[PDB]
Amino acid sequence: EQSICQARAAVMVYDDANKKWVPAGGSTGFSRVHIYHHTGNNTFRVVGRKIQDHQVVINCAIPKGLKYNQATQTFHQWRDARQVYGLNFGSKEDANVFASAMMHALEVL
Ligand SMILES: CC(=O)N[C@@H](Cc1ccccc1Cl)C(=O)N1CCC[C@]12C=C[C@@H]1CC[C@@H](C(=O)N3CC[C@@H]4C=C[C@H]5CC[C@H](C(=O)O)N5C(=O)[C@H]43)N1C2=O
Repeated sequence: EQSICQARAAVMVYDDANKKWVPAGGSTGFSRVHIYHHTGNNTFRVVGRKIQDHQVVINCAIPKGLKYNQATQTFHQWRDARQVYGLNFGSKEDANVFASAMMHALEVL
């Protein structure tokens, strides 16, 4: 598996019951978020690790046809059959790096 981008973001998951964003993995803070490319079957996953303690806070597939929503220049989100994910980027450049790679992945799936 090959990293096609690295971006700084606080990884959030939406608490449907309480209608509130909560930190992925339970601990507030920024992570290094990759998109990893598995070339063997041309699959991509979002994998993010907290800068402080290396905890994996997100590890989710990127399916063909995903709707990736750029709500703001620093807050992007998407949904799967179970959860809603949100990335609160540390900078506009980080959001741009990540969005570029996500859009690339969705084009070649
Ligand atoms: C129908 C639907 O699911 N729509 C999604 C967006 C979306 C559109 C298209 C494809 C996928 C997605 Cl996830 C949607 O809007 N969702 C699902 C999570 C809850 C939310 C529905 C309503 C609210 C409106 C506010 C927005 C939201 O949560 N925002 C806007 C960007 C803003 C930026 C940062 C974060 C953290 C600070 C603040 C907060 O949560 O207090 N916040 C937000 O308020 C974020 N919201 C959402 O993101």
